[PDB]
Amino acid sequence: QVQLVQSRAEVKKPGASVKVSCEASGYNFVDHYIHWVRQAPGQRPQWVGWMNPRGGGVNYSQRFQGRVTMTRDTSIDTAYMQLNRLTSGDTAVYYCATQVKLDSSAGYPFDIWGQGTMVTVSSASTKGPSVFPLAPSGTAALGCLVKDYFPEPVTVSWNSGALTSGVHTFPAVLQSSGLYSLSSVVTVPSSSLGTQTYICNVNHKPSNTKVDKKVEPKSC
Amino acid sequence: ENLWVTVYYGVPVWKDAETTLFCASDAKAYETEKHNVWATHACVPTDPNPQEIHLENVTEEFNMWKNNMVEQMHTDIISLWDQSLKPCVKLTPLCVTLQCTNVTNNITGELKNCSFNMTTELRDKKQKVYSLFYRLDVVQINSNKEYRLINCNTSAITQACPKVSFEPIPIHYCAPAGFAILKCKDKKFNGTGPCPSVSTVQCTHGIKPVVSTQLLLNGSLAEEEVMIRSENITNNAKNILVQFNTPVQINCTRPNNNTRKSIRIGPGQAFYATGDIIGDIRQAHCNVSKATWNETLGKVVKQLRKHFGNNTIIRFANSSGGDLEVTTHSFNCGGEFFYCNTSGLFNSTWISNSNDSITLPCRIKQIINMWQRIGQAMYAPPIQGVIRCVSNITGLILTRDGGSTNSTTETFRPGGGDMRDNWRSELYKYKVVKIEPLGVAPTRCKRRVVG
Amino acid sequence: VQLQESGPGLVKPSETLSVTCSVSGDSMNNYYWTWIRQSPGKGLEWIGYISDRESATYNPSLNSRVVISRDTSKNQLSLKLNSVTPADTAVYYCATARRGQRIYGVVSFGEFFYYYSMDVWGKGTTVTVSSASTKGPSVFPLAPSSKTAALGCLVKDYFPEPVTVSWNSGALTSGVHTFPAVLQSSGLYSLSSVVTVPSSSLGTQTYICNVNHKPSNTKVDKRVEPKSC
Amino acid sequence: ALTQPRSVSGSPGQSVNISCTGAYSGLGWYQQHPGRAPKLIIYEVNRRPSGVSDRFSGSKSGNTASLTISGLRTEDEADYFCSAFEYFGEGTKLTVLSQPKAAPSVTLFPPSSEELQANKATLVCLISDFYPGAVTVAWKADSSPVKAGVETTTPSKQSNNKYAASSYLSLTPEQWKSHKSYSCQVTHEGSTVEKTVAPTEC
Amino acid sequence: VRPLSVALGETARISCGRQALGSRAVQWYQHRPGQAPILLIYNNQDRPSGIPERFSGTPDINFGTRATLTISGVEAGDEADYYCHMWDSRSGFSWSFGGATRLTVLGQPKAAPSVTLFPPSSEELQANKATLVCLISDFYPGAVTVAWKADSSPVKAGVETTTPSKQSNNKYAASSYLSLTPEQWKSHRSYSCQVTHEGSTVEKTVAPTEC
Amino acid sequence: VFLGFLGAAGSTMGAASMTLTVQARNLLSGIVQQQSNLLRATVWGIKQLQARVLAVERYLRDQQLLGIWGCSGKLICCTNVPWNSSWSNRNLSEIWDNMTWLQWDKEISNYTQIIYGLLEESQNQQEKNEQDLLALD
Ligand SMILES: *[C@@H]1O[C@H](CO)[C@@H](O[C@@H]2O[C@H](CO)[C@@H](O[C@@H]3O[C@H](CO[C@H]4O[C@H](CO)[C@@H](O)[C@H](O)[C@@H]4O[C@@H]4O[C@H](CO)[C@@H](O[C@@H]5O[C@H](CO)[C@H](O)[C@H](O)[C@H]5O)[C@H](O)[C@H]4NC(C)=O)[C@@H](O)[C@H](O[C@H]4O[C@H](CO)[C@@H](O)[C@H](O)[C@@H]4O)[C@@H]3O)[C@H](O)[C@H]2NC(C)=O)[C@H](O)[C@H]1NC(C)=O
Ligand SMILES: *[C@@H]1O[C@H](CO)[C@@H](O[C@@H]2O[C@H](CO)[C@@H](O[C@@H]3O[C@H](CO[C@H]4O[C@H](CO[C@H]5O[C@H](CO)[C@@H](O)[C@H](O)[C@@H]5O)[C@@H](O)[C@H](O[C@H]5O[C@H](CO)[C@@H](O)[C@H](O)[C@@H]5O)[C@@H]4O)[C@@H](O)[C@H](O[C@H]4O[C@H](CO)[C@@H](O)[C@H](O)[C@@H]4O)[C@@H]3O)[C@H](O)[C@H]2NC(C)=O)[C@H](O)[C@H]1NC(C)=O
Ligand SMILES: *[C@@H]1O[C@H](CO)[C@@H](O[C@@H]2O[C@H](CO)[C@@H](O[C@@H]3O[C@H](CO[C@H]4O[C@H](CO)[C@@H](O[C@@H]5O[C@H](CO)[C@@H](O)[C@H](O)[C@@H]5O)[C@H](O)[C@@H]4O)[C@@H](O)[C@H](O[C@H]4O[C@H](CO)[C@@H](O)[C@H](O)[C@@H]4O)[C@@H]3O)[C@H](O)[C@H]2NC(C)=O)[C@H](O)[C@H]1NC(C)=O
Ligand SMILES: *[C@@H]1O[C@H](CO)[C@@H](O[C@@H]2O[C@H](CO)[C@@H](O[C@@H]3O[C@H](CO[C@H]4O[C@H](CO[C@H]5O[C@H](CO[C@H]6O[C@H](CO)[C@@H](O)[C@H](O)[C@@H]6O)[C@@H](O)[C@H](O)[C@@H]5O)[C@@H](O)[C@H](O)[C@@H]4O)[C@@H](O)[C@H](O)[C@@H]3O)[C@H](O)[C@H]2NC(C)=O)[C@H](O)[C@H]1NC(C)=O
Ligand SMILES: *[C@@H]1O[C@H](CO)[C@@H](O[C@@H]2O[C@H](CO)[C@@H](O[C@@H]3O[C@H](CO[C@H]4O[C@H](CO)[C@@H](O)[C@H](O)[C@@H]4O)[C@@H](O)[C@H](O[C@H]4O[C@H](CO)[C@@H](O)[C@H](O)[C@@H]4O)[C@@H]3O)[C@H](O)[C@H]2NC(C)=O)[C@H](O)[C@H]1NC(C)=O
Ligand SMILES: *[C@@H]1O[C@H](CO[C@@H]2O[C@@H](C)[C@@H](O)[C@@H](O)[C@@H]2O)[C@@H](O[C@@H]2O[C@H](CO)[C@@H](O[C@@H]3O[C@H](CO)[C@@H](O)[C@H](O)[C@@H]3O)[C@H](O)[C@H]2NC(C)=O)[C@H](O)[C@H]1NC(C)=O
Ligand SMILES: *[C@@H]1O[C@H](CO)[C@@H](O[C@@H]2O[C@H](CO)[C@@H](O[C@@H]3O[C@H](CO)[C@@H](O)[C@H](O)[C@@H]3O)[C@H](O)[C@H]2NC(C)=O)[C@H](O)[C@H]1NC(C)=O
Ligand SMILES: *[C@@H]1O[C@H](CO)[C@@H](O[C@@H]2O[C@H](CO)[C@@H](O[C@@H]3O[C@H](CO)[C@@H](O)[C@H](O)[C@@H]3O)[C@H](O)[C@H]2NC(C)=O)[C@H](O)[C@H]1NC(C)=O
Ligand SMILES: *[C@@H]1O[C@H](CO)[C@@H](O[C@@H]2O[C@H](CO)[C@@H](O)[C@H](O)[C@H]2NC(C)=O)[C@H](O)[C@H]1NC(C)=O
Ligand SMILES: *[C@@H]1O[C@H](CO[C@@H]2O[C@@H](C)[C@@H](O)[C@@H](O)[C@@H]2O)[C@@H](O)[C@H](O)[C@H]1NC(C)=O
Ligand SMILES: *[C@@H]1O[C@H](CO)[C@@H](O)[C@H](O)[C@H]1NC(C)=O
Ligand SMILES: *[C@@H]1O[C@H](CO)[C@@H](O)[C@H](O)[C@H]1NC(C)=O
Repeated sequence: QVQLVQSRAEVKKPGASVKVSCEASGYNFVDHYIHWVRQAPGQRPQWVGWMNPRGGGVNYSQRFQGRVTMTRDTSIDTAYMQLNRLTSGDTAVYYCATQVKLDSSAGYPFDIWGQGTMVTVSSASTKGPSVFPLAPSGTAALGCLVKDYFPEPVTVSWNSGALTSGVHTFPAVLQSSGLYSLSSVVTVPSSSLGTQTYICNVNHKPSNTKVDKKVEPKSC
Repeated sequence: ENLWVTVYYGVPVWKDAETTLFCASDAKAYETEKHNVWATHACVPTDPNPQEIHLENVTEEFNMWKNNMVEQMHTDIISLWDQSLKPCVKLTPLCVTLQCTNVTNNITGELKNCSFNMTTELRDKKQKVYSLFYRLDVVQINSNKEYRLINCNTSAITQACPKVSFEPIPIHYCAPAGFAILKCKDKKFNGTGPCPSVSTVQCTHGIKPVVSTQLLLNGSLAEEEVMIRSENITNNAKNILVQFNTPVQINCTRPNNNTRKSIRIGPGQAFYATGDIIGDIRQAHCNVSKATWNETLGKVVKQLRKHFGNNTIIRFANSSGGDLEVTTHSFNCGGEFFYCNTSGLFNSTWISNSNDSITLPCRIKQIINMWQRIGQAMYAPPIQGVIRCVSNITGLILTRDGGSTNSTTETFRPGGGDMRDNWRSELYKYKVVKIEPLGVAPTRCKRRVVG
Repeated sequence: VQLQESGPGLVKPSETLSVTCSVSGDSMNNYYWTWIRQSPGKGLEWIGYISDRESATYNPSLNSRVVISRDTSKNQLSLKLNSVTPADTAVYYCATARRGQRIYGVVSFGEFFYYYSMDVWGKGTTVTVSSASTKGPSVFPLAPSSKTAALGCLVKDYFPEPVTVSWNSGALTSGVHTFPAVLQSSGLYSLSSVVTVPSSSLGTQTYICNVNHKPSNTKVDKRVEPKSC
Repeated sequence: ALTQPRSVSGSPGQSVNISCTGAYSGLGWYQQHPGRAPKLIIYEVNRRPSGVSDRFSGSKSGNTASLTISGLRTEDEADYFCSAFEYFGEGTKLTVLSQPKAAPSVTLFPPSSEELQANKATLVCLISDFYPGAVTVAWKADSSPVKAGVETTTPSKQSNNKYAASSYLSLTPEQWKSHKSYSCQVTHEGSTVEKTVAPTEC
Repeated sequence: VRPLSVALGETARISCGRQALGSRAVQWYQHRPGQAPILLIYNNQDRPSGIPERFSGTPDINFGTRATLTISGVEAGDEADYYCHMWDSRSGFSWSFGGATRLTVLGQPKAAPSVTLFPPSSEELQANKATLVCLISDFYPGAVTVAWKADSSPVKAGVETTTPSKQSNNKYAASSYLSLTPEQWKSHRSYSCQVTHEGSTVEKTVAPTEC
Repeated sequence: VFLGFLGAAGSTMGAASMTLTVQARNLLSGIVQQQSNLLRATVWGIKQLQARVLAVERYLRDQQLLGIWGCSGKLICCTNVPWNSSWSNRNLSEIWDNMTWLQWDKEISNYTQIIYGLLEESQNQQEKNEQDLLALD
């Protein structure tokens, strides 16, 4: 009881529209307003609107009027919102909420919250990962760099699954173009440089992609 | 030096109470028909002269948004509709597949000539009839084409008996003994708070229950400056209620000379279909003098900057949401239900430093689900002849926009989804209290000793 | 502002009928323009119009067979009708139209309609649709009694109507009386023209009948002379 | 214009001092844990919502609100926010120091040979085993500021609850063979290290 | 078509063939067969320059008022076809001119026909064909009987006869043709043409031997 | 001059205690204002009836208190319950002059029940019994 649930996360591209549901239950949906808020992973939350079911009426933050459209389906105790003219600049986490169990009839602020719907807007057209090693030279470090692949995740390994210790991998930065990019590193004894061989592998299902990289031992 | 408590009966002490209030209407009995929806058979006749009694030195708090009287009239009006709808013709059989075609080929078509089978008086016999239906009441289903009424998938429907009238007449409200109604006589009355000038009345003023949207009609006005009353002005979620100081004029017409078709659909039951239009087919509209409307907006932005800064950009825009009944100045006029595009009004920009009357296109429905109510829908029967009713605009209901670029400029569009908001427009000046005639105070008076 | 139509007078079925109207007394741009026909034994039929702005509208009853244009150079309006049938035999009239707007409601919404009044009319042009070939007429003199007297010319066995006849090339106008043509059993036409003249001009004044049959382009000049007695 | 502090130092059993200045500010106070579902802590400015802990209360002014906490925990490590009707303050990441400080283990990598052959040269600097979750990356080829080709991540939670980050200086096979040795300077808690790479190895 | 008859001098009143629904705009046209049409009244009541004030149309003053043409002082010359071009706001574009009211004016002076009969021309007999030509003018009414005789016996071979038609003077004219052979022409003593009109007969005669 | 009903509700307490007949009149009627009205013969009926019951129900509870306090016939009666001064410390001048029954009833909103218990226990439970043993002679 008294809870919000939202539609599934989506990824849409520029221009396109997007409709997100927010199914509400545990309280008589009709009486209370319903506002919608947007958080970017990395800026504040930006209020957008509100819509009483009793009348279905709205008003939208001027940064947002026109592009947005909020709709209800009281037959089912549910609201919606549709955002058109999608640009990459509007990718963010979108939460629905209302004030019900307070004692403040002034409509504000909001306490009851949908978990949220994450919406990624990016022209994440299909682009192929290019994998490049990182050479060695006490101890010596060697790694591999996976670059320029359309949506995550990739999977990287070493020595056909027989070399697992001393390694550390770092999170993929969405490169500003719409290409993810990550890399790996393993620390080996410099006494095995020139004799022992060390190899890296990479995987990416979205395009049925598979890249390897041989690294013969440099004498160092 | 001997202090004794002493009892006083009939002392001027009262307390705030929520109680069962009563109706009041002029004892005008113009029956000479069978109409009258609001005053009914026996709403109690009004006092010839009301005894509005001023109370010296007395200062009382009013709060129209936490008022129990509004949240009472609203429910008071509701029960009367159902009570007037119950004995009337239920249109369960009008949900047949409707075969409808467009009227006009001199297109310069929002209305349909609709043929359908129906039930006759004999249970076994069926009839093919035609009726005219406005576009809003009907929907298409899949060659012909085939159609249905909009309500058939939401609720059942019942037709208002033709005898009943939808005209709001002023209705007062009187309190039982032991209770009292307090009436604020403050012209500059803020939305809420203490009213320095208070009179007491047995009954409220004639409140015309005009059910209307985006604009209050045939109401009570405001003295001096136009009045802005909100529960919280700075809060968008709480509406902003506006009361005018000068009434403007509105002429509303449905310009087609319509006709009523009595179709018998059973023993006693009789459906009133829309017959062929006679004369031109013209769309409903309302004019308001454009000059007067520019005047009225000035008094508004003047009372507005007293709450928004001497300088800020205050513009007006049209409604941007809601049902069809909230997007339009919805109202009833003469028995047909009008829904009017208000964009020509809320179109200007204000910088806070002939008539040429604006015309509003109006659509019309006969199937209505009023009071944001799902369930019993109503068929308003067609009104024979042309319609023209004159209404004053005695108020407005507005609403502001959420967070913009530092509030650079502030924007106002209409809408009033709750109906009580219309009642607050006539009830801000009243409040309910209960009488406490028992007071205790210390005096030197002692009763004669028993011993 | 005066208009005179001209056409082929006869086209065979499935061919194209072309009629034009020459304008005198005024230009073409200040009026809406229109064509109408009258078939023998049936009433008037409205064909279509072309406005000031060269925008043309045609009656849908005609199955898209019509082209109207304003050849503004010759001050001519043109009409061509393809896929003709014998059912198209009629008199074709050109006319100007004055456009009216009758307001019965609000202009901003559009509660008005346009209508047309035809204020200046042409003379008409007769066209027969038949596969039969034209035949130029034979003209014979009808001599006056020798004993006032009436004389004329007989225009025999022609096809189709009409024929123009003048007397002394237009110079003899008082007392001329031409008759409606007879349709013979052979399906050929004949008509007659008579002029009543003073008995005392005979033998000295030459009376020559000028016959113009545009469809077969037969123009015959026929002397009518007095009886030898 | 609605504003509040950005970061606040803290530790268990302590108290944290935060602010928010603005008209009608401190209408409510929220807590977003990394991920989803922000949650109201106190409505108005001093209203224990029915159903929260008692050690929560808030003060304010004519334009400046202030949220107050006693007996800090690691359970209150999240981002905290100031509500103003329509407008929402910037955002304070409250840190509750439960781990000791850790200096970054920095390893800078030059571009590989099969990366130089496809018309590419990416410098790979990996920043690991630091706490709290923060490292500043400053790329300077020959100590001159390079403001071209810089990709930075955000601090990610390792297995050891220390934090990791990585940075990418996108260079060309022509840019990789121009300067003497590209020096990536990782600032940690003020301290700055200098790890350098060149096309001639160790 | 719809026929109507009126006596000279009376006021004729013509109803539209089609009835108006709603707001109307009516133009009236007069056509006598063989002429271009003339606009009599437009926009219901308005009369173009050149039209007598004897003619009036019905103004559209609120609805119900059937469109009517009023003709004061009916003349012989008003015998014509009348068209009501009905335009209204509900019927769409009015492509149809409506039915014609064919106006007959009765009461015109009877006028006996003037008749002239011509024998074959000297040029035609040379071409071996003989046709008799009978021309009839100035009569009213139009009912007329045309018969041919050879000597004094009826003939029905080769006889071709026209429909009577109005002259500019509003009386009627007609003609009759008898197609023969020269052998018929010279072998007979004479031929006669007989024109019967309102109970009276005009008869002329020709002969191969006459001057 | 006679002006109406409750005019002195905001005046000082001494002045208001004088016009108790006027307030006594309007507590029940009621039937001058609304018998039914059964002169002509729904929702208004229910409201009316609920209003009439609420009026006599409130009125009879107040007259009930005066009966067991021996004040049935009177508009003003004095008692034996001493004013324990802790109830209000204002002297006989601050209470009755430059204060309304309202600001007094607000100040006295407490101890009202204690006084009621003292009013029902202290006198009328003893006074009526002493009257029976007294009239025996
Ligand atoms: C619409 O909705 C919004 C919010 O949703 C409403 O905004 C809020 O309304 C509240 C009323 O419901 C109001 O609450 C009052 O707060 C005052 C604050 O005063 C002091 O309170 C604290 C003590 O408990 C102090 O700690 C504070 O620091 C504060 O100090 C002073 O506050 C002044 C307020 O602006 C500030 O500026 C002064 O403003 C005045 C007015 O304009 C003059 O200019 C003056 O010259 C200015 O200096 C001072 O700088 C500041 N001073 C210092 C040293 O900090 C509170 O006092 C009050 O409490 C009343 O009752 C108590 C007893 O219970 C009594 O002791 C008090 O004296 C007082 O009488 C209220 O609780 C909120 O402040 C306000 N804002 C916020 C953010 O919540 C709108 O009002 C709603 N609109 C409508 C139409 O309803
Ligand atoms: C909207 O459209 C309506 C429909 O047209 C229109 O109302 C009509 O307006 C016309 C205008 O011409 C009125 O016509 C007048 O009729 C007078 C006599 O009224 C009798 O006749 C009515 C119709 O007559 C026809 O039908 C009957 C039935 O078969 C037949 O006998 C007749 O011969 C004729 O063909 C008839 O309907 C009417 O009955 C009414 O009352 C009964 C009461 O129970 C009710 O049952 C009916 O339904 C109806 O309501 C009655 O029997 C006639 O005398 C008059 O001429 C004089 O009138 C005035 C008198 O004041 C004089 O000033 C004037 O100069 C003439 O001397 C005229 O012909 C017609 O009556 C109206 N409609 C009805 C139903 O009555 C509206 O005006 C339109 N509104 C707009 C456009 O805004
Ligand atoms: C919505 O749709 C409805 C559809 O019903 C529209 O209403 C309809 O409107 C039409 C048009 O006016 C109307 O038809 C007229 O009918 C008249 C009667 O003639 C017909 O009907 C008779 C029966 O009434 C038939 O039987 C004959 O009756 C004779 C006695 O009158 C009898 O002697 C004979 O032996 C027969 O038994 C008859 O055969 C014929 O079908 C007509 O006078 C009228 O005239 C005009 O239209 C027609 C169509 O071309 C022409 O032929 C005619 O010469 C003239 O120009 C109409 O035909 C129909 O009854 C009516 N229907 C209803 C149910 O009222 C309505 O307009 C639409 N619009 C709106 C807004 O609702
Ligand atoms: C709310 O407000 C609206 C808006 O005002 C009101 O709407 C009016 O409603 C009324 C009643 O229903 C309507 O009244 C009708 O109006 C028409 C027209 O009247 C006007 O025009 C005539 C025209 O005469 C002059 O102009 C002509 C133009 O000539 C040329 O026209 C054509 C242009 O293309 C062309 O094709 C022609 O061939 C021609 O060359 C001249 O020829 C003529 O000689 C004049 O100079 C005037 O006579 C009038 O005075 C008036 O100006 C009338 O025909 C009807 O009788 C009727 O009166 C009115 O039209 C609506 N207004 C508008 C703007 O349309 C509502 O009524 C209001 N409602 C409420 C409840 O208040
Ligand atoms: C309720 O009212 C509705 C109309 O609003 C009526 O619905 C119609 O139902 C009938 C069924 O009786 C449909 O009628 C037609 O059925 C025909 C079958 O043949 C009939 O005619 C022959 C003639 O020799 C008889 O032998 C035979 O027994 C049948 O009587 C089809 O031929 C029809 O198709 C024709 O019409 C449609 C459009 O209507 C065209 O698309 C076709 O090309 C063809 O021209 C049709 O199927 C009829 O379709 C229904 N009406 C409509 C508008 O669709 C009900 O009868 C009435 N009463 C009820 C429901 O009780
Ligand atoms: C309350 O309002 C009263 C006036 O209202 C009247 O009196 C109340 C007691 C109520 O019963 C009301 O219903 C009633 O209408 C104010 O009272 C005024 O007080 C002044 C003293 O400050 C009086 O002045 C005196 O008048 C006499 C008569 O000539 C002189 O001899 C005196 O020397 C002195 O001038 C005044 O008459 C009196 N009345 C009016 C109408 O003002 C009162 O101030 C106010 N507030 C309270 C009682 O707290
Ligand atoms: C008779 O009425 C029907 C509706 O019941 C008409 O059908 C409508 O056809 C139009 C044109 O294809 C559809 O498009 C619409 O055009 C308008 C005008 O620009 C525009 O404002 C709309 O937004 C829409 O794009 C329209 O969708 C369709 N009606 C419905 C309900 O879908 C029909 O044209 C009418 N006339 C006949 C049948 O002669
Ligand atoms: C608000 O005020 C206007 C102004 O009066 C109201 O218009 C009134 O509407 C009623 C109902 O149509 C009219 O009363 C009736 O008129 C008919 C004839 O139309 C008559 O036969 C009846 O006896 C009855 O009097 C009234 O004329 C009309 N007022 C004016 C000035 O025309 C309007 O209805 C009011 N209410 C609402 C909800 O708008
Ligand atoms: C609505 O507006 C009309 C304007 O016509 C008001 O009617 C006027 O009322 C005043 C005072 O009652 C009179 O002095 C005028 O003479 C009235 N105007 C007339 C008769 O044309 C009316 O008061 C307004 N209010 C309501 C509730 O109807
Ligand atoms: C006067 O009354 C004061 C208020 O206390 C009240 O009376 C006592 C008997 C209890 O019932 C208590 O709960 C009430 O709130 C006393 O504090 C005071 O001592 C009393 N003094 C005298 C002299 O009666
Ligand atoms: C309403 O009350 C508030 C509270 O002081 C005040 O700021 C505002 O100006 C008041 N408005 C009016 C019209 O009294
Ligand atoms: C706003 O204007 C009003 C009225 O003209 C005036 O009383 C006031 O001083 C002005 N205030 C400011 C801040 O401009």
